[PDB]
Amino acid sequence: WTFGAGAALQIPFAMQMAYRFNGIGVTQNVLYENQKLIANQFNSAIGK
Amino acid sequence: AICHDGKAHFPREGVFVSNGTHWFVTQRNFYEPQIITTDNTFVSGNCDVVIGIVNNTVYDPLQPELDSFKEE
Amino acid sequence: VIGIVNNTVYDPLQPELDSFKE
Ligand SMILES: *[C@@H]1O[C@H](CO[C@@H]2O[C@@H](C)[C@@H](O)[C@@H](O)[C@@H]2O)[C@@H](O[C@@H]2O[C@H](CO)[C@@H](O[C@@H]3O[C@H](CO[C@H]4O[C@H](CO)[C@@H](O)[C@H](O)[C@@H]4O)[C@@H](O)[C@H](O[C@H]4O[C@H](CO)[C@@H](O)[C@H](O)[C@@H]4O)[C@@H]3O)[C@H](O)[C@H]2NC(C)=O)[C@H](O)[C@H]1NC(C)=O
Ligand SMILES: *[C@@H]1O[C@H](CO[C@@H]2O[C@@H](C)[C@@H](O)[C@@H](O)[C@@H]2O)[C@@H](O[C@@H]2O[C@H](CO)[C@@H](O[C@@H]3O[C@H](CO)[C@@H](O)[C@H](O[C@H]4O[C@H](CO)[C@@H](O)[C@H](O)[C@@H]4O)[C@@H]3O)[C@H](O)[C@H]2NC(C)=O)[C@H](O)[C@H]1NC(C)=O
Ligand SMILES: *[C@@H]1O[C@H](CO)[C@@H](O[C@@H]2O[C@H](CO)[C@@H](O[C@@H]3O[C@H](CO)[C@@H](O)[C@H](O)[C@@H]3O)[C@H](O)[C@H]2NC(C)=O)[C@H](O)[C@H]1NC(C)=O
Ligand SMILES: *[C@@H]1O[C@H](CO)[C@@H](O[C@@H]2O[C@H](CO)[C@@H](O)[C@H](O)[C@H]2NC(C)=O)[C@H](O)[C@H]1NC(C)=O
Repeated sequence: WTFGAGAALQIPFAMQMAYRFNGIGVTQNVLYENQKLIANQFNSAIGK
Repeated sequence: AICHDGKAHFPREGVFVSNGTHWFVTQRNFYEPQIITTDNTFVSGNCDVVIGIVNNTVYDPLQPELDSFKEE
Repeated sequence: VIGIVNNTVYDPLQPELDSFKE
């Protein structure tokens, strides 16, 4: 979301998703441990 | 994350950064580096799950106090 | 800082080990 507030600041997508998980009230270790499952679920949803 | 003693460490609030030689944990919206201690981070799991984890020692604030306690 | 004021900040760890000393 940095490019919407100012200059675009790069950040790895996994870390960005960790920030988002922290946003919804879920600890980032959950994502950093289930990254494969989250990625597969997102890809499957896009295909659907 | 950070690998210290076979345990994965994650920042409580902030992000891990490196200037090229050493590692720090800093708030996301303003660069002010801090030494990675047990207070900045929380442990979760081990080192075999996280993708991209990097080893680095995690300082223990209570260790010097324990050393002094042992000494005197 | 502007407006900082002087006050003792209690450290919980110190008495816990200090009492053990005696
Ligand atoms: C908190 O208290 C401060 C006064 O006492 C200081 O803070 C407390 C918490 C203790 O740590 C105590 O040990 C500290 O000294 C207060 O601001 C303070 O302002 C005084 C000056 O009025 C500073 O005292 C310094 O003393 C040393 C040595 O003392 C001799 O020399 C001075 C020379 O001015 C004489 O006035 C004395 O009577 C002694 O003969 C001085 O070398 C020093 O001089 C210069 O350096 C200080 C640096 O701050 C300047 O403030 C001075 O004006 C001079 O330019 C001082 O006199 C004291 O250092 C200073 N402390 C701080 C943290 O700023 C402070 O307002 C209180 N509240 C806060 C900080 O929120
Ligand atoms: C990446 O960051 C690490 C960690 O240090 C960090 O950067 C420093 C520039 C400084 O801002 C630190 O506060 C900060 O945590 C760097 O590696 C460590 O830091 C310095 C080099 O930067 C070296 O160790 C010592 O660090 C002291 C604290 O900064 C510094 O004062 C020392 O300077 C020596 O010389 C001065 C002047 O004569 C003297 O006053 C000092 O007392 C001391 O003798 C010394 O540099 C080590 O590299 C690391 N030391 C640690 C962690 O304790 C690293 O340099 C930086 N990356 C690059 C490319 O510089
Ligand atoms: C961070 O540190 C850990 C542990 O030191 C690294 O794990 C690496 O894997 C093994 C297990 O301890 C260590 O020895 C290795 O043994 C295997 C099997 O005998 C052997 O094939 C290897 O050649 C190696 O000897 C290894 O020292 C250890 N350290 C490494 C690889 O640096 C982990 O990989 C480290 N991760 C990072 C990002 O540094
Ligand atoms: C907050 O305001 C006080 C005064 O109300 C400030 O202290 C000084 O007090 C004398 C009283 O004679 C005034 O003449 C000065 O104008 C005051 N200085 C200033 C900058 O206002 C004090 O500086 C302020 N301090 C804080 C917020 O810590």
